[PDB]
Amino acid sequence: MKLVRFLMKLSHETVTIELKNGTQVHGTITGVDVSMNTHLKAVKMTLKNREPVQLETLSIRGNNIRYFILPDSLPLDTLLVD
Amino acid sequence: VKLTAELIEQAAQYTNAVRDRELDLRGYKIPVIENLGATLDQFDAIDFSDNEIRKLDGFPLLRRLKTLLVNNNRICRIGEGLDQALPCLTELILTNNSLVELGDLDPLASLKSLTYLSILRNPVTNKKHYRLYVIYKVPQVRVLDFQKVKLKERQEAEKMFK
Amino acid sequence: IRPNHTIYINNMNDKIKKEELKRSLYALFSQFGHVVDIVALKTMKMRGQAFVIFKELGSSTNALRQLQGFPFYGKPMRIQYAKTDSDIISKMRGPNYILFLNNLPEETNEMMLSMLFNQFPGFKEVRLDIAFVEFENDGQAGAARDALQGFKITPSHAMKITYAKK
Amino acid sequence: KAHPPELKKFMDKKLSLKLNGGRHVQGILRGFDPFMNLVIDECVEMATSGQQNNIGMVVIRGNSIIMLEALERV
Amino acid sequence: REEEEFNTGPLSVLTQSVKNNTQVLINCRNNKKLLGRVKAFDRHCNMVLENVKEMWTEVPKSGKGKKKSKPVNKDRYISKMFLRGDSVIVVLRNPLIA
Amino acid sequence: VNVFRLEMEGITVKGKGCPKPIKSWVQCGISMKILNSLKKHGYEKPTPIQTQAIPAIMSGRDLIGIAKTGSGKTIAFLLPMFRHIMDQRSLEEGEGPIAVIMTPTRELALQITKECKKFSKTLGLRVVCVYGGTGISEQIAELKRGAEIIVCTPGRMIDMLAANSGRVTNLRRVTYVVLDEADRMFDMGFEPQVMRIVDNVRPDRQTVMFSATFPRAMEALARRILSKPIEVQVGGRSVVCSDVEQQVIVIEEEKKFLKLLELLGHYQESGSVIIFVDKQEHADGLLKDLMRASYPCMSLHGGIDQYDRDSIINDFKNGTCKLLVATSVAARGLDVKHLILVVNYSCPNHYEDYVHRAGRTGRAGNKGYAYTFITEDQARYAGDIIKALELSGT
Amino acid sequence: SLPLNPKPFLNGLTGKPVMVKLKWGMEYKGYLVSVDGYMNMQLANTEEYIDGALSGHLGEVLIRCNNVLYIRGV
Amino acid sequence: SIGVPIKVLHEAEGHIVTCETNTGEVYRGKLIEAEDNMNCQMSNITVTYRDGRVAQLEQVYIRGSKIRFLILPDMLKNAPMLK
Amino acid sequence: MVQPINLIFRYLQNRSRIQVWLYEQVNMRIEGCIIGFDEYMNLVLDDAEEIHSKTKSRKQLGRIMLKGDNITLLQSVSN
Amino acid sequence: GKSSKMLQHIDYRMRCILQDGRIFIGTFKAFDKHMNLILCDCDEFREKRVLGLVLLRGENLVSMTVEGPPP
RNA sequence: UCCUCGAGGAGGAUUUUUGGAGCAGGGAGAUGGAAUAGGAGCUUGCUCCGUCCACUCCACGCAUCGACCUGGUAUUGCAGUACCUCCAGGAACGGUGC
Repeated sequence: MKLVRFLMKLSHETVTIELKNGTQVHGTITGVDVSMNTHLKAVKMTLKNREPVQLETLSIRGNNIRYFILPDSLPLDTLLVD
Repeated sequence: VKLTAELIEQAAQYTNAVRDRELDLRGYKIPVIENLGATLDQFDAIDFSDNEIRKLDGFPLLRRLKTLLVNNNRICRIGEGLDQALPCLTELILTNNSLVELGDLDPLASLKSLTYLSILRNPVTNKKHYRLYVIYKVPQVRVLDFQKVKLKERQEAEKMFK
Repeated sequence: IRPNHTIYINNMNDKIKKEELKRSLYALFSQFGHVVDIVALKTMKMRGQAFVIFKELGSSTNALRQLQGFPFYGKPMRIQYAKTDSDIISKMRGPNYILFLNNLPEETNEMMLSMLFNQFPGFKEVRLDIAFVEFENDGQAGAARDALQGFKITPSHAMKITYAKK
Repeated sequence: KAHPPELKKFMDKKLSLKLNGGRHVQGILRGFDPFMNLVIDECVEMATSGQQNNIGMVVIRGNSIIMLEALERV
Repeated sequence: REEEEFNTGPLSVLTQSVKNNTQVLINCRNNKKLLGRVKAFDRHCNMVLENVKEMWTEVPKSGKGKKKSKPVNKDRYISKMFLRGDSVIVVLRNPLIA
Repeated sequence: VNVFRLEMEGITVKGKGCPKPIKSWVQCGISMKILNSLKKHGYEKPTPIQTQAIPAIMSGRDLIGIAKTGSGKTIAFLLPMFRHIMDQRSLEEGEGPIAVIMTPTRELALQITKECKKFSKTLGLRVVCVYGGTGISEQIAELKRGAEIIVCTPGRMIDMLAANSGRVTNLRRVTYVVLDEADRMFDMGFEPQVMRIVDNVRPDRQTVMFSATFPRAMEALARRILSKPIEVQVGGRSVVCSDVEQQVIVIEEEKKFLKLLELLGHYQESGSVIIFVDKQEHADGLLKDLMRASYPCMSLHGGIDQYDRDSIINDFKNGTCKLLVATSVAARGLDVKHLILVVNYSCPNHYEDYVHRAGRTGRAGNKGYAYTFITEDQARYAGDIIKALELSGT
Repeated sequence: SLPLNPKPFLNGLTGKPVMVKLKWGMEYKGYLVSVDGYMNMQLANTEEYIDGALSGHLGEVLIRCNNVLYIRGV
Repeated sequence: SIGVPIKVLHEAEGHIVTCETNTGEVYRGKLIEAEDNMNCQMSNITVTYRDGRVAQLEQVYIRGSKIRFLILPDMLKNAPMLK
Repeated sequence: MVQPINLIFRYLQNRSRIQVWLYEQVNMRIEGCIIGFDEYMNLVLDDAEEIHSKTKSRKQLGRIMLKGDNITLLQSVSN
Repeated sequence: GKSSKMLQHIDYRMRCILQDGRIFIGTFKAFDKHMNLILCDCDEFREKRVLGLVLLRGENLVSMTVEGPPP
């Protein structure tokens, strides 16, 4: 029903987030709030026509995230049960 | 009292009068400037006034370093790898130093981003045609010893020793 | 004019930019001490003038004495003491051991003598046209005797400080 | 919540409003709204060439309101 | 109230994608069309899908330079992804799984 | 096999066809509401008067119970009546109660109504709310909505029967007639009111009477209103004889032989006495100790032969043996006229053996002496001995 | 005529061939099947039109309220 | 119901501040009215935009919808803003 | 004080032709007669016409349901 | 649950990237539900621009990361 | 009211977060270049066509203000600041509307 409870239970997983400006940040999801505030640690960000930069921490808002990319070994069938 | 990581981590850091992040490292009497990797290029200015540094070298790669205060020291030689470690170095205050010859200003020509240089209160400034040699060797510098470089001084520097 | 932490320089070149002149004044004042603030305006009332407020009053006095009449951007700037106190300094604020003083003004209170002796570090006590100032340190008392020998305070008379005898 | 904007002092005063896309209008306000909607009676809009065109009483929504400058001393 | 509006309104067109396990296409604002099976949905159109194929077209964008060369189309595949309902512009359901 | 131990507990029972007393309320033939009220009230073990009155009221016969004050006679009259009302439900007719409880006082009637409401808790059965000296309109409005039991005053019941507010029909109206404090109802003051209450009643209906005291004339007056009554009091069933004097002394196990030697030496308890023992070997040792102390004594137990026991019984009957030691087998059934003294040096585990040993001496209206030595090990039988002494009047 | 609210007008437009044009310039023409209270549209046998020219048929098309600019009942 | 940056913006009313809009327009002057929805109404304001068209107006009103940032003096960053 | 909702109700009762400008689109506007309105500023225009100022053309559509999130300015015209 | 993602970076120098491509490096002091950041003595990089105490709205924020140690 | 085995215990519709965002830089000239990176006429040389920068021409794309450089010129003034004298030339930069 609510996607925020499913996104909050995806902690300690290496995922990727593509923004609306073409910047893709790949990192381990460590913190998710009700407003989809993605706080990741040891992330790598690649902007549009720029070099990738590695950061120890990153905080991306929910309104600035356009798409997400999860690994194929993620238990989406078990995490969907509330 | 050498410059270490514990001395840089315990030093005060704040905002200067030009709204830049400056760390006050004065009153330490460091004989050699080293172990600057603990700052991780988080400071825009370096306040190393009233020290005992003999050579301005041994600095790591810091792209955010734009101002360097080396006043009231005994700096007599400049390192040749200053451009590879500070590409954005624009302010260099070397007043009251131990520079005696103009040949120490030859590694200072590699800093293309340097625009403000201070070489006052030095025996190298008392030599003949020191300002013309500093204008000819460093054309990127616009302000030398709190004086704006004019076109006539550039023409006089380009005429002699061509 | 009493010495303060803020030194005001005037008769400078007003054709340069405000930020470049402020950076040049900060680079000039960094050789004498830590510059806490730099007040520089370019309006019709404050044209061609600026001021630097430092942490210590001795560094500001040395910068006013050394750079008196120094050529700054083609024009020799004149440095002097500030009339009032700075706002940042007001926000941040709120041989022998005994020295003999002669030809002291009788209208000066103990607070003015304490503010005059505050250039040296903390002393033991003060005694009040003759006065006796005793410091806790010998080197601080020697520096206070060497500094107050002909100081510029109450210029109608001349103050003389000498070391006490046994 | 839902506090109305402080538009009581700018009532019946000739002000110039800026709208998105680079639009400029000038007119007298005739009311207020909690959704930042302004009614400008006898409004005149500035064209691209510089000529003013009178559009009469218009209604400007708060979604495209950029800046409103009062041309009269209040 | 909410379940009847979700099973009788436009969201039922999403609910036919997860119940019958059909493939639908989503055209986004970045000129990209992703065809896939909708696995999880919500009220804010948060679509978590699996086995998606995203196709678009790109220009060289001053790649080499001198005044004669054309853009080209491209496509890629993702195992599992999740897209928010803000960037979803068009959603088309078509019998393409059969 | 312990059915005699419930009757020996001290509960005089009289009548023909009396049912067995129940051990607990869970196996007494009660309904779920009565068991729920007994569990909510905190009753872990039922009263013996209640255990004697509840099967007699559940069987449908008339019962007359007498006990001490505060023994739970109201609960013993309310619980089997509510159990029979819940198990055998009938149609609640207009102005007709299923039970009639007679109380001599208004406060006692209010307490009986409160006990009936507590026994019928968490149910739709509301019995009565009426008392003397109050408004009759509120009582008539409370009784007109439905009345299961009728617990009130005889004067208020006569006023309700005279004004056609409450009466007993002929075919099927009430099945139980309760009478609380029947000693006051059978007196000269409440005689015609109780007579008019018992005359206008159903023929097929049980009559229950409970009181703290019961004279002979009041019991003879109350027995005429009931049909084949069952009496239940304390104590008569398996009780000690009142003609034999019972004495209990607190002594040790080793001091019992010294007390018996002092009673045989100083007092006249050596000749013509029967001494009860615990075992046969202890009885033989006591007989050998009595024979070694220059006293003629005989013994009769299971370890000896039948001919030797018959010779010992003949010597005790003729007068050849002064004392006769015997086990618990010779305590009951033995009828010897020479047995005047009964010395119980070893206390038995059951009170029936002690009652048989006390009743063996001083029978057929004659007097007798019974002296028992109570030790610290027989702590469980001390309450039974105290109950037997209270029932026999010792 | 009588002032009609847009919600019964959207409820009564179901089953009729309409065309919804978005802010990007593209339009979808088809029979309106579902219209909820959040101004969302779901149509069947939709055809795409761009710059006055037809693109192709898609079938059941779902358009949200954040992208749809206008709708016209044909 | 009231935020701490909203309280800091409401407490800074009456000082020489500036508000830079999303289009680049910087309205500078004394903040006369500051509501909870970032509505900045200033008197004797000055327009210095990213376009650079610097002018002086008697009164200006910028809403919080197109407001990008606000430059305030550092007189209220010490107390009671220290948490 | 004149409310905008009261002005919209008076314009719907008068049945006058009004022109609506779009948000971030100055080249094309709409024009028509508003019949009804709602709380979300949804206009129902009868015999509406899209006027393009760049091409100087007018394309009629008919009954149009314009949302209030796109209409930035609305003025009254005499035509 | 704990909501300690914004409280751990309090009183620290962070660099927030805007939507138009600007970067504001300042000391984050407080926040709110609308992600309103108050950066005292912040620098604007894209060149250096002296700004100071800049109160940027949460609608123009994209990403934020740690810059260095607290002063 | 709950637990234990009838009982016991106690919030996608105007100012913030489900986005009104995406895309392209005017035209011409036997102009010039793809060291290692286009295809075809199946290397190399040549010819043709859907990607930039430099200069020239039409319509220095246009007008605006801010920052900035040269020369001349005025102000000598004690303050906590969007920015600060004026004239003329050049236009390397920013954004606004067409």
